[PDB]
Amino acid sequence: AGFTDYKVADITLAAWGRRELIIAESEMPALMGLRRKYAGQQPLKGAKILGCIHMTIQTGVLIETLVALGAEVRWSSCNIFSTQDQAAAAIAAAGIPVFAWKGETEEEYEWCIEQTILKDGQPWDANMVLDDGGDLTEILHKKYPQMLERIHGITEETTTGVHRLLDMLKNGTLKVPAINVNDSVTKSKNDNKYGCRHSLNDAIKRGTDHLLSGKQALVIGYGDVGKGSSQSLRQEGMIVKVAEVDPICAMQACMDGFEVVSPYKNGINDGTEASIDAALLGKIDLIVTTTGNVNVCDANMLKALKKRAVVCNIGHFDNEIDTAFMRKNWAWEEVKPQVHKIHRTGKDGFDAHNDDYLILLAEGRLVNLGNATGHPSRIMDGSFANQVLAQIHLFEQKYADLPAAEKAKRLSVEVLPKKLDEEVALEMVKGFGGVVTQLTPKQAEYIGVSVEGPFKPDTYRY
Amino acid sequence: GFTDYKVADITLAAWGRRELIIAESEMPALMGLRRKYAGQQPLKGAKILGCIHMTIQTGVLIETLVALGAEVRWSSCNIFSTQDQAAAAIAAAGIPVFAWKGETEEEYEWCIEQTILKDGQPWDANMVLDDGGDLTEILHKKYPQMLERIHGITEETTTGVHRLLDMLKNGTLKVPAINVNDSVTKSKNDNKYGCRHSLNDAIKRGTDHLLSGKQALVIGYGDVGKGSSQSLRQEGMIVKVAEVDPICAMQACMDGFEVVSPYKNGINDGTEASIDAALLGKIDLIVTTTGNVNVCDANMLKALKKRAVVCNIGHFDNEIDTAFMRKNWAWEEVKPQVHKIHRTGKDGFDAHNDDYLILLAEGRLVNLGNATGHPSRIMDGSFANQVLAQIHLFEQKYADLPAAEKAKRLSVEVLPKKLDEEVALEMVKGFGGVVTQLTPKQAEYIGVSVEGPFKPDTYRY
Amino acid sequence: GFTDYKVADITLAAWGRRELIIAESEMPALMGLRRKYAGQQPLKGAKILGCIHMTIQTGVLIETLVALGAEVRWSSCNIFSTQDQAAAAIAAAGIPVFAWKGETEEEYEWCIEQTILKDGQPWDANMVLDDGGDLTEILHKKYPQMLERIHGITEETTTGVHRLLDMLKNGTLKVPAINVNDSVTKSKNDNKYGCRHSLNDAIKRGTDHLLSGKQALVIGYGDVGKGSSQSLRQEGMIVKVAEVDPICAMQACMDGFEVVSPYKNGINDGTEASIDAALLGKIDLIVTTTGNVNVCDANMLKALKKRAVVCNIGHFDNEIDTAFMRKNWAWEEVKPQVHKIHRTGKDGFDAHNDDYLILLAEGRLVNLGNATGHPSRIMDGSFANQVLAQIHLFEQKYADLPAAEKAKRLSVEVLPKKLDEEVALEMVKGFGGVVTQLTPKQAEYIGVSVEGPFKPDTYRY
Amino acid sequence: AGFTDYKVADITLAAWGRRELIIAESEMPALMGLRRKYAGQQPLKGAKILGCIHMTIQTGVLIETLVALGAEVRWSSCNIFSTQDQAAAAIAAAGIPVFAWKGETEEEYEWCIEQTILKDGQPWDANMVLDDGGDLTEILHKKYPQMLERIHGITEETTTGVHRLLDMLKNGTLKVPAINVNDSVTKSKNDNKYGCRHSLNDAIKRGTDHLLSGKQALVIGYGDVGKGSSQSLRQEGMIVKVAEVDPICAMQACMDGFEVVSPYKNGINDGTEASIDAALLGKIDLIVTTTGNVNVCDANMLKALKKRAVVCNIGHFDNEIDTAFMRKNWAWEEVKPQVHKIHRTGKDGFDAHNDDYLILLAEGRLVNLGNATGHPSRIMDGSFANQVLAQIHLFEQKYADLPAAEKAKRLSVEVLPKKLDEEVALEMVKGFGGVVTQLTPKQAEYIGVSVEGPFKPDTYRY
Ligand SMILES: NC(=O)c1ccc[n+]([C@@H]2O[C@H](COP(=O)([O-])OP(=O)(O)OC[C@H]3O[C@@H](n4cnc5c(N)ncnc54)[C@H](O)[C@@H]3O)[C@@H](O)[C@H]2O)c1
Ligand SMILES: NC(=O)c1ccc[n+]([C@@H]2O[C@H](COP(=O)([O-])OP(=O)(O)OC[C@H]3O[C@@H](n4cnc5c(N)ncnc54)[C@H](O)[C@@H]3O)[C@@H](O)[C@H]2O)c1
Ligand SMILES: NC(=O)c1ccc[n+]([C@@H]2O[C@H](COP(=O)([O-])OP(=O)(O)OC[C@H]3O[C@@H](n4cnc5c(N)ncnc54)[C@H](O)[C@@H]3O)[C@@H](O)[C@H]2O)c1
Ligand SMILES: NC(=O)c1ccc[n+]([C@@H]2O[C@H](COP(=O)([O-])OP(=O)(O)OC[C@H]3O[C@@H](n4cnc5c(N)ncnc54)[C@H](O)[C@@H]3O)[C@@H](O)[C@H]2O)c1
Ligand SMILES: Nc1ncnc2[nH]cnc12
Ligand SMILES: Nc1ncnc2[nH]cnc12
Ligand SMILES: [K+]
Ligand SMILES: [K+]
Ligand SMILES: [K+]
Ligand SMILES: [K+]
Repeated sequence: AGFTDYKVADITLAAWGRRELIIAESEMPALMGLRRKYAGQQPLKGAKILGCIHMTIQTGVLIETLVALGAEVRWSSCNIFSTQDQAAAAIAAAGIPVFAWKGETEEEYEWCIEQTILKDGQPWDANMVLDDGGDLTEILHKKYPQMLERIHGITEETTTGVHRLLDMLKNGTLKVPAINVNDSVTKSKNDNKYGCRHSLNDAIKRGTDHLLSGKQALVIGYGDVGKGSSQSLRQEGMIVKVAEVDPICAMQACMDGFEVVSPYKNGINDGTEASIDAALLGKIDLIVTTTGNVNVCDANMLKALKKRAVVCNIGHFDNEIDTAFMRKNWAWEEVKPQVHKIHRTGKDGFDAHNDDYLILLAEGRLVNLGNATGHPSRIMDGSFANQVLAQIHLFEQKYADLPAAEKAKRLSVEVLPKKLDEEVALEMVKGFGGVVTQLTPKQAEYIGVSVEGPFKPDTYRY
Repeated sequence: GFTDYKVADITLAAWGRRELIIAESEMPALMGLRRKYAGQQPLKGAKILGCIHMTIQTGVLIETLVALGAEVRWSSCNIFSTQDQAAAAIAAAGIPVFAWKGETEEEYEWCIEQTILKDGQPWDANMVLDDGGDLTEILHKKYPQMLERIHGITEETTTGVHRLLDMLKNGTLKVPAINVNDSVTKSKNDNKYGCRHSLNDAIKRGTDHLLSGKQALVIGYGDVGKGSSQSLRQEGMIVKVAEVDPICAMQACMDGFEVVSPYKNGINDGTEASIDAALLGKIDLIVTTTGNVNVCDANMLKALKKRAVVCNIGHFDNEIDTAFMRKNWAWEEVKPQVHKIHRTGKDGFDAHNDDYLILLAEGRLVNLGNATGHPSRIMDGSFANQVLAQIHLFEQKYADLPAAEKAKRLSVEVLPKKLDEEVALEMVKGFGGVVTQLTPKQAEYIGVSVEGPFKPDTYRY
Repeated sequence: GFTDYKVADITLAAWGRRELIIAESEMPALMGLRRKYAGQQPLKGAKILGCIHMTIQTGVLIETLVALGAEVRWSSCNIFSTQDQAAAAIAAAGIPVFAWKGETEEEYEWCIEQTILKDGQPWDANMVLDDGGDLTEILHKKYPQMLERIHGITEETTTGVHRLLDMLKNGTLKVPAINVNDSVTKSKNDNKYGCRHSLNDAIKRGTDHLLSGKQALVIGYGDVGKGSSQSLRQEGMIVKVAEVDPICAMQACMDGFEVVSPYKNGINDGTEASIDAALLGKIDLIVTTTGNVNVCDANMLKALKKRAVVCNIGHFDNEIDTAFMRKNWAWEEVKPQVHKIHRTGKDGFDAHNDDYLILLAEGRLVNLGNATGHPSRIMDGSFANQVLAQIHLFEQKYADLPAAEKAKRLSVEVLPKKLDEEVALEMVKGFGGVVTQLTPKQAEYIGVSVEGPFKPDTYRY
Repeated sequence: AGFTDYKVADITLAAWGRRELIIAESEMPALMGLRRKYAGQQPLKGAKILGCIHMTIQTGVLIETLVALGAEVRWSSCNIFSTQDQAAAAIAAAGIPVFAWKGETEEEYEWCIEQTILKDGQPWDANMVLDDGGDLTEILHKKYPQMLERIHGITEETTTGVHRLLDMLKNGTLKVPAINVNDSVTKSKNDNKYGCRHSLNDAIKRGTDHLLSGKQALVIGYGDVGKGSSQSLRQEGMIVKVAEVDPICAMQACMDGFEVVSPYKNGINDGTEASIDAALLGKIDLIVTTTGNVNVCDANMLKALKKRAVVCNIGHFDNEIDTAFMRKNWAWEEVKPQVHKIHRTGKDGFDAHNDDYLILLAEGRLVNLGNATGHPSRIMDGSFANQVLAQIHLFEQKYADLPAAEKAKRLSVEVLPKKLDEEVALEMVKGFGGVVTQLTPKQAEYIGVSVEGPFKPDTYRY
């Protein structure tokens, strides 16, 4: 009834959005179980959550779970290209403040985050933070420190965001306790790997409709994202090569059946054209960055690529690829939104029939969300169940109400306990129809565990 | 006139040496350590009791320890795992070894006894290398005095580590130990990729069965279960996975496996009634990978599809209720380590009976029992970790510390990540892989040294 | 001012031409044909009625036929397969095209008639390019006189080749045809690898469902069933395969699939009691690939697990008994070409009902309906064969022969192996593959020319 | 006892052989189905079959199906290394003439074939021939042409053997009709492909116990054996490159996710050291030949292979590899039977620790049979049910008794009808517990087939 506290691309997409949310709910049994077990207890009664994460249909089920458990929220997306407009619209239509649309400008992105922080032109009395990448965390610490005084914690979604949180902690600049949601196994070894397995080839097909089978790929990185990216491409029949700086991850790539190569002769990146292994890069049809590092597909690499190669990044930020070099030197031709040919013939214009171009997806931004719809609902079930648990926990601990001395002892970056990790997994497994075996008392004795778990020591790597 | 050994057949030594020479080219991390430290002789003074599968790969581990100055006395940690030509080759070089493929339990206990006793008295051992904890166990139970001279234990495998931790918890562990299993260049290399290579290998050698198109059930989805499922799936088996750990079960689903229990609703009540007879009646092959007890029990064995293959790839045979099969069913030996278990009864059997199971390696570790275990280039990582672990604890000299300092170091520890990385680098180079070096700006960006380590200790890979 | 066409949106031409220029770089066999033949204008005088999915790939084919001298009038062979930016680009180049995504059945037949009729009279067509046999059928039945001027038909797909042979068998085929489907660079490329690429693509775009860990049932294991099963298995689906052909079933077993039937003992007696309700109740996704009628029937649909996805990738939508569902169940459009079918009845539905199926593309070709069909680099094979077949038959001038000579020329044939190999060579070079040339001695050894053909006509690849 | 008409390695191996035959019977339901359906009618009564094919456990079941149908046989192996000594022994212990053992010499090999052809010094009154590779066919036509007057047919198992029959037919030198067993679908596209998938990596593991994952393989040829060989290595995690002279098979390898390469620069094999791709071959850890052609792993390739590469051939004849060159120039070190280190440092002796060697399996003979046991029972079931049906047909046609005018009409090389092919596959499928669906009349009518089949036109490629 006269709700206006939102900004989306097209409110008339709400019904489409509601139809997809009702479907996603059937794909997210851990989340919906959290709704059922906790709705009547309202464990988030009083929570006022600032949320900054891809405004997908999946995020929308996360949002309505938080709201169903009593929280108020104000929401923005953490990438300019990751929002699904029908999901944004549906969340707005439900009366939840949201500021998000696919294809924002950098200025619009920053404006959207401020709309969650500011209500009626002043700071919202927020007390919780949910983040994916650290951008909202950053603007709170740098621009609105007084707001953190009233905030109980941050539940942080992804690898890069966690890295920034730990840097602040080691520098004494983190102001509130955080939960590392990324490092739950039902997140990092679910979302980060299998999710990219599902969505990377999906995004490339939608952007280019390129045949992948029999073509040559180079994946930069073999962490969780690189593992699943490599799989996404190999299961399509690509000849996949992997680069790494970490010899352990490189060992895994070898054992998984990949050839480990470096873009630089002898792996030495001295900044010269001559250090590029030009013979290797001239063979590559597709390069994907997965590192969370800076400039791992650099300007010389881009100069050396096979004509018409595809270039994309599935790490969290776009600075994995020297796209700025490309804007400075090469003419860009939009094929369609989030697909650009970059003509290496020069800056001022281009020949429509030039064969010396590259195809860049989503302008170097996260490609699975930029050119497709990111991870599927049933994978995001695990990540977003971890989020809800982390919110309940930090909100219950009321860090913001401690004396300065208790705050000091209490400031930390923690992970969810294994028992909760295990319980999230059980619901995911049940979602597939899987049937977990129950230990007998003698067996639980024999391996020194409780029949209900945990089943592994905290040191276990899975 | 060297006689301080017992093997099946010394004339196999030349064959074993030829195979040892090949393995050294397949093991760059291990050989790199042999070359790096031979000059220092960092194990000079060490007297290592070793108990681990006497394979060609173990032979390269053994000669490395010796090249770094150690004395050793060796046995196998399993009655079926020895490669007789590896055993022979070692003995022929004057290294005390007591091992043959096909031992009895009584012979197995004697072989360990021979490493412990020298000329009828306890050898002045000061180090232990163990796979599974059997040698750790006999020392603590029958020769506790010897542990006063021992500086530590380097334990190879999951089951062994678990056993060390239980002693630690209970206050019964007498010397410190390194958990070699949990290096990433071991657990996520040996335990997974090793079983991927060697499980289907062993099934083919024992039965020469086609695997494609048939139904498998793998009990467990830890590192050995993940690897074992892949061994079968890549051959075209339709693989189902059983697990008690929901996180591991979640991985199995995501990896494209159906997760099932042998019991209805996953609840074992010890009766035939709780068996999923319909599930088990369709299973062509069952593989135990758990390190737990009785995970292929008697009722399961009664319900299995006629002519199913039964085997275990965890450390100990009690994963399968073979005792029950020995009590009630007649065993027909096909060839060594391959038995038909005729479910028609105890006294005798019909040569053409169709109601049998096939048991590989009488339920012992099947990859070692029916083939040669892991390939040299995988063991390379495990055994380089072992050497580094031996060098560490030998240099600590725990047995010479005063009590209060002993109390500080009485623990089960893992190798530092820097070392784990260094082993991995040598392995990657073995494949011709090329690792990229970080630039100074890039290393500053992700907060690591250009030289590593590259991940926090929490990282799971 | 060119007005002889009808498309969804002519202002999409520029986007279509960008995608056409990209797709030319993905189609070396086809663009090679422009180069070898555009100087000789072998299709000069050709007037081709073309009816095939109006995609970016069809656009490149279309423009290649024109570059070699042909006039064309074009429609699509499916109501949902058109890409509108392609139709727009072709229109804007001055080529008669009648096609948009989401036509009705009435509009579909209208669109075909606008190719046949020009200024309200029969076009003076002399060639046919068809995919599925719909254009062919309307000529023989409604405009038989136009065939007296037509030299031949080049038919794209398995279903249409079957219809042609039905006519050749009955003596009702009026002009000769090339069976383009049965080129190896077509059937074993397009039918198989095209569906591998494009089936999971279309399901992702339709539903965004995770496929890993879910249960699929693929009906059929011909070339489309092979590709589709791989499309799902490589995503981590647990795939079951149904077949009526024991040879194709044997391949599915050997490929690592469990072969099952929707019916007990495989006997479809038309009753609910014949349905394997346990199997169907576990299936998360069902895919029809047979080219047969009603292989996903009403009782299977009643028995499917709640929220199962239902789709067909065979040429014609009668593979699925959608008429049953239209008669008995309420349909909720999720978005275009995605429908929840609420099995609670016909009189409306509950928005939060859980007993529904999801139908893609209303049972029409799902890869073209919910994505974009095969990728350019695969269609390259198919469409090089099409172009070559057009030259073959046009240079043959069958319509100018006397009846007694027509009789001897009236057939359904495939391209000679040599052309098949030439297309394949160009496809291989597109990947950067390097074919090895035989030595004269080697060629003599195996009994072939150094230039090929390399296999006897009986060879199955 | 009393019966002495055989020569095997060790007769005491008979009991172990019998045990493996009994197992194999349960793995071969088509063969044992044939045995049950026809033992009563005795369709092979009076047949006298010269058999020449790898004396494995699988061949033993085949031999005993024929005997069970009324035939007498006299048997040798078609390869010097392929016999299973316990199978040979079990067969001779059953009272069946067999002349076969693992590790024959060339002189001994032809002696064994001769011992099947002669009984008591005079030619045996044979009247049927079962061959694998055409060697038996070749000795009969060259050296005992009179015996062919009494012989009703040849049933030929393999591609090389079929090629040789067609060339004799074209030349007018083939004296009796033949059935091409290789080209049943339940043979070619089962045995030739899936058989090698099972048995290639099997043989390499038994010979060397080498890790295959992460290493570089080069497969020469991508026919049925090539397709199966490549899959055998790739499923182990090898990085596999494929070479081919047929562009259609090369197109399949690309789409199958393989890089297609040639050992020669630009594919051009002109016999020069300069034509070799030294860079490529210096990266190859394993080369497998699958072609049925001659010298496809030649001297210069052997010179250029990466130190310690493994070299093996899975084609029928060992001349795919230039082993004669290696015998002439390099020193062979036997690791164990059928495993040789070939020291490229010279011919006269070697350094025991030389690093510059190749590993040659089975001395270049069929590696799956030389170093392991060839195909598994359940695959050979398809090949060998075809063989039995083929024998029944040609023995019943009584070609050798027909008038000359009818001989000329029936002198051909034929394949089995598709209906029998389908019936073989049905038994196979059933052996896996697969359930084949029955068409309804309406459906049968709609695709124009009978409900009983055949279900495909003869042009169908599967
Ligand atoms: N798009 C998505 O849906 C999604 C999902 C999860 C995470 N992510 C993001 O992806 C990135 C990687 O995440 P992760 O979980 O895989 O982290 P990770 O630490 O597990 O792996 C990144 C890897 O990159 C390697 N690397 C770093 N610099 C390199 C260089 N110069 N060359 C080659 N390799 C190099 C590191 O050794 C490391 O193994 C992060 O930005 C994370 O936030 C994206
Ligand atoms: N054969 C070999 O070469 C080899 C190599 C390494 C380790 N191992 C042995 O294999 C065993 C497993 O080792 P791991 O490293 O995989 O250990 P792990 O802890 O990683 O895996 C064991 C798994 O079994 C599961 N499990 C336990 N009881 C179960 C039950 N009743 N039903 C189903 N699943 C059950 C656990 O949840 C766990 O995931 C140990 O005995 C280990 O020492 C053998
Ligand atoms: N969508 C696409 O892009 C595309 C591409 C090529 C062909 N097609 C179409 O797909 C269909 C199949 O083509 P194909 O080349 O694979 O034909 P095919 O003859 O190779 O295979 C069809 C298979 O279905 C099996 N089958 C028939 N009735 C069955 C039943 N009731 N139950 C189970 N299995 C049954 C047959 O035994 C046969 O093996 C045809 O309509 C063809 O025109 C579609
Ligand atoms: N070891 C086994 O168990 C087994 C089983 C079946 C057949 N075979 C034998 O293996 C061989 C191959 O049989 P197949 O059925 O695959 O035959 P095939 O005709 O289908 O395949 C052989 C392939 O080799 C290719 N080729 C020829 N010369 C080449 C060259 N110089 N470089 C690269 N590729 C080249 C051909 O193009 C062809 O595709 C024959 O000798 C056959 O009898 C062995
Ligand atoms: N679909 C999705 N929704 C939210 N965050 C995501 N991160 C990756 N995929 C995502
Ligand atoms: N096991 C086997 N027996 C007979 N012939 C074969 N050809 C390939 N493998 C074989
Ligand atoms: K999604
Ligand atoms: K080994
Ligand atoms: K397309
Ligand atoms: K065999």
